[PDB]
Amino acid sequence: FTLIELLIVVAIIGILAAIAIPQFAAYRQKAFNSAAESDLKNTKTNLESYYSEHQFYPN
Amino acid sequence: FTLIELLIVVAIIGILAAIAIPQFAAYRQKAFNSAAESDLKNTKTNLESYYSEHQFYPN
Amino acid sequence: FTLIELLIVVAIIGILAAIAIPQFAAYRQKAFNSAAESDLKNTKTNLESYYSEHQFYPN
Amino acid sequence: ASKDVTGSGEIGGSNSTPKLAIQTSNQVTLTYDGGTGHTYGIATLHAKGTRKYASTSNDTKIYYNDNTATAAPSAPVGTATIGGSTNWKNAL
Amino acid sequence: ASKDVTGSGEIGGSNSTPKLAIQTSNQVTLTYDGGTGHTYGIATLHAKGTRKYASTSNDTKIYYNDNTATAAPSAPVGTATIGGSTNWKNAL
Amino acid sequence: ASKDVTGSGEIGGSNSTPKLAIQTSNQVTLTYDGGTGHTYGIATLHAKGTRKYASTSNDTKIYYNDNTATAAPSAPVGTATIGGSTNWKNAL
Amino acid sequence: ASKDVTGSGEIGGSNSTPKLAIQTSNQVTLTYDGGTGHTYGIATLHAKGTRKYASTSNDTKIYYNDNTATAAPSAPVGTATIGGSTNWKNAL
Amino acid sequence: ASKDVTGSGEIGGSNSTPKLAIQTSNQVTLTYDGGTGHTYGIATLHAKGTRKYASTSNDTKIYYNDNTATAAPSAPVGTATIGGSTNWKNAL
Amino acid sequence: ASKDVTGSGEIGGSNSTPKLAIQTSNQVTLTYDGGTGHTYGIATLHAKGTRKYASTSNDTKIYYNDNTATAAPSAPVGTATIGGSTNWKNAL
Repeated sequence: FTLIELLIVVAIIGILAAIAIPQFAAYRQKAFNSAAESDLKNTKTNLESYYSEHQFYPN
Repeated sequence: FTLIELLIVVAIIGILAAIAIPQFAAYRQKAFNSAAESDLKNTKTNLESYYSEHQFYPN
Repeated sequence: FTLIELLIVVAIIGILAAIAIPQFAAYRQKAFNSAAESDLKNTKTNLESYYSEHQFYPN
Repeated sequence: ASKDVTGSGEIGGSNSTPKLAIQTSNQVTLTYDGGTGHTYGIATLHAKGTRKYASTSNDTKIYYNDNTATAAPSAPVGTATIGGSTNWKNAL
Repeated sequence: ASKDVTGSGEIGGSNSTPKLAIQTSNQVTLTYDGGTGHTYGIATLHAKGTRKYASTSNDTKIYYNDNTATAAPSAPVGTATIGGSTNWKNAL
Repeated sequence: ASKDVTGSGEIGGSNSTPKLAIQTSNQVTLTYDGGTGHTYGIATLHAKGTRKYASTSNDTKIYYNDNTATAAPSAPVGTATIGGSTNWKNAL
Repeated sequence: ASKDVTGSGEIGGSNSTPKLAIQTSNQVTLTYDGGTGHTYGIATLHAKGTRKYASTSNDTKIYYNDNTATAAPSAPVGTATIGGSTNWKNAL
Repeated sequence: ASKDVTGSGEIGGSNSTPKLAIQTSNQVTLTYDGGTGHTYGIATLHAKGTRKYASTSNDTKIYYNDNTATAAPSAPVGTATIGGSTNWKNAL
Repeated sequence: ASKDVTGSGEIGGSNSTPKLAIQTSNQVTLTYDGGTGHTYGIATLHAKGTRKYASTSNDTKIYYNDNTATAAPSAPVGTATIGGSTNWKNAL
C-alpha cells in the first residue's frame, strides 16, 4: 500500500524472472538418440528372427 | 502520505493484478495423458508377465 | 496541504491495509506433503537398488 | 468379454482360469478384451483427458486417437495389426 | 525392527548384512521395517505435514491417510497387499 | 538395394522371397541393405538427432559417428567387420 | 450452486466433500459457482464500487464490466473461455 | 512468418497444423517467428515501455535491449544462441 | 582444475575432451572442479548474497554454509560424501 513496497516488488519480480532455465535442446536430443539406439537393437533382433523361418536374410 | 502517491499506488496495483497467468487446464491434461500412457505400458508388461506362468492371456 | 486531504489519505491507507492476504499455512503444507511424497518414492527406488547387489532387502 | 477396470480390479477368470489383479493409476479407465486367450486388446483413457491410447498383442507400438470415444480394440483373430484402421493409425 | 530415520541415517545391518545409507529431505521422518528380508514396509510423514504416505514391496502405488498417526505398515508375510486395510485404502 | 524405412514399412521381397514388416519408432529413419542374403547392413538416424548408429551381421556391437551423414554400411562380403573403418570406429 | 460469500464464509461441501473457508476483504461480495467440480466460475463486486470483476478456470486474465449487475459467470462446460461474451470482453 | 500478437490472438496454423491461442497482458505486443517448427523466436515490447525483451528456444535466459526497435529474433537454424549478437547481449 | 564461471562461460576441455557451455544467472559465481572425470564438485555464491551452496556427485542434497568464504568442495576420490565435513554439514 506504499509506493516503495510496490517498487521493491517490481524489482524482486524482475530478479526472479531472469533465472537461467536448464538447456532443453540437448535434453530432448538425448531421448531422440536413445530412441534411435532402441530401434536399431530391435531391428537386429527382428532380422535374426527372420533368419530362423528361412535360411537367408531379407533380399 | 500524499493523496497523489496513494492514487499512483492504486494504479500500479491495478496494473500488476492484470498479468496474464499461463494456461493451466492443458498443463494438467498433459499429466493426465502421461498417466494414461504409463498405465497402458504397465498393463502390457503385466499381461506378458501372466503369459509366462500359463500359456494363455486372461480369459 | 489541507487537513481534509490528509484525513482522506488516512482513510484510504486504512482501507488498503485491510486487504485479505491469501492463506499461507496450507500453501506451505502443500510443499511439505510433496517433499514427503518425493522422499518415499526415492526410498523405494533406493531399496530396489539395494536388492540388486544382494538378494535380500535390508535387515 | 469387455470387462473394463479402474482403480483396482480383476481381469479374466472364465472357464476357471487363474485371474490376475490389475491396479491402474488414480482415475484412469482401462478397457480390456481377452478373446479366446491367444491375443489381447487393451485401451486406456483418463477421465479428465483428451486422448485414448490403445494397443494389441500383435502390434509393436501404442496408437492414440483424439476423440476419447473411439470404442476399444477387440481381440484380433490371428496376427492382425490394429495400427492402420479408421478408428486408429494416428501413430504415436 | 522398526528403525525410523530422519535427515541422514543408516538402515539394516542385522546378522552382519551390508547396510545402506538413506538420506531423506530436510525434516521428513521415515519409518522402515524390513522383516526377515523378503519384503519391506515403508512410511513417510513430514513434521509439519497433514498426511502419512506409505507403501510396501508387494503394492504398486503409494497410499495415504489423513491422520498422521496411523502407525506404519509392517513387512507383509508373502505377496500381501496393504492397500485396502482399515488404516489405509484412501488410494492416491 | 538400399531401401530405407521410417514409421511402418516393408523390407526385402526380391526374387519372390517372403518380406517381413519392420515398424520403427515415431520419426526415426532406418537404412537397410540386404545384399545377396548372407549378410545384412543396418543403420539408424533420428530426424532431430546428433548421432548415426549402425552395425552389421558380422559385428558384435553398435558403432556410431557424430556426423549424421556418414552414408550407411553396405552388406559385407563375408565375415568382414565394419568397426574400424574411416566412417566408423567411434566404438560405443 | 451459486453460494455467494462476504466477510468470512464457507464454499462447497456437497456430496460430503471437504469444504474450504474463504475470507474476503471488509465489505466485498464474491459470487461462486463450482459446477460439477472440474471448473469454477468466480466473480467479485465491492458494495460501494463501480466494477464487477470476474474470471474462470479456463481463462487467463480477469475481466470486468461497468454495470455492477452483469449476473455472474457460471461454470463453463469444458475448456470454454468467458472473455469475449456479451456480458464481458471489456478486457482488463 | 512473423505473425505478431497483442491482447488475445492465434499463433501458427500453417500446413493444417493445430494452432494454440496466446493471450498476452493488457497492451503488450509480442512478436513470434516459428520457422519450420524445430525452433522458435520470441520477443516482447510494452506499448508505453522502455525495453524489448526477447529469447529463443536454444537460449537459457531472457535478453533485453534499450532501443525498443531492435527488430526481433528470427528462428535460429539449429542450436544457435542469440545472446551475444549485436542487437542483443545486454544480458538480464 | 578449479575454473570458476559467471554469466556465460565454458567448463572443461582438457585432453581434447568436448566442452559444454554453462550459462548461470545474472551475477552468480559458480566454482567447479572436475577432477579426473569420474566425479564433480560444484559450488555457488551470489555476489550480494549471504550463503554458499555446494554439492557433489556422490551426495544427494545441497549443503550450505553461512560464511560465503568456505573455499569449494574438491572432486571426491570415490563415493565420498561431503555432507558432514567441518566446512559443511549445515544441511539444507
